[PDB]
Amino acid sequence: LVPRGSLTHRKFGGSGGSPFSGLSSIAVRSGSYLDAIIIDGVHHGGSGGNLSPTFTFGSGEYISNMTIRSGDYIDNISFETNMGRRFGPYGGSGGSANTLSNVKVIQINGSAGDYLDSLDIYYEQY
Amino acid sequence: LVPRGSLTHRKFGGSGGSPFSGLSSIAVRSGSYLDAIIIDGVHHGGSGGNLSPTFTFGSGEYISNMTIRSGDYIDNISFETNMGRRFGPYGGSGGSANTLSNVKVIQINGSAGDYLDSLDIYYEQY
Repeated sequence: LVPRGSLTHRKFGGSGGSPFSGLSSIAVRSGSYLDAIIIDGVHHGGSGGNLSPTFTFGSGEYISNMTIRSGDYIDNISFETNMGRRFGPYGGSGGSANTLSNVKVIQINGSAGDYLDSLDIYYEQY
Repeated sequence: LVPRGSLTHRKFGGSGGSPFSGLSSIAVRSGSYLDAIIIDGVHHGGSGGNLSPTFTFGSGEYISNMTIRSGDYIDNISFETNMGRRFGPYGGSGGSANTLSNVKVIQINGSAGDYLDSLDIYYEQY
């Protein structure tokens, strides 16, 4: 239901230096819903609820497992990394829980106004 | 040469708010090579060369066309958005030029030390 390899990637350059991701850090604001997600310090959403600590990924550390509870809004977020570190759960208990398992999260896009309306998570599936 | 839909995405939540990307802004430092790329204000690379202006994507604006010249390093970067805005060319003239055409760039990962060694660009191909 989309052409094969229409979501893809390509590497340019050589083998030197240390790995980094454009997805460098995450924090959220939350109550019973998600108010905001903050990606690399950039705010996405409202100023309600409570600010989490910032989770900063190490070089070669990435989200390997993620649980989102959602409906018309993001209700809860938690994740785990390949190096065993956990973030959350942050948020409340309403909505359907869905889990990404044994992945490498590449990107988090989404939409937000005063609250966190939706996330669109791009990931490799192992 | 990887399973089908092993690089994928999934949407959570509803239809409200304004779109955002985790890939929010880009600037580079450059001379004849790429010294650094700066993604959402996060520095990746060295402190040599000259700092470009920061390119900030509008809601629903994304890189649709990208030219990278590279070898063992990133030598040149330029891009265009779906809304017609251009960034670069920044860098020098050594290496092989490769173009991504009619895409939507999702993520820029890579590796860097004192210079920008490699980029790994994740994108939809239209």
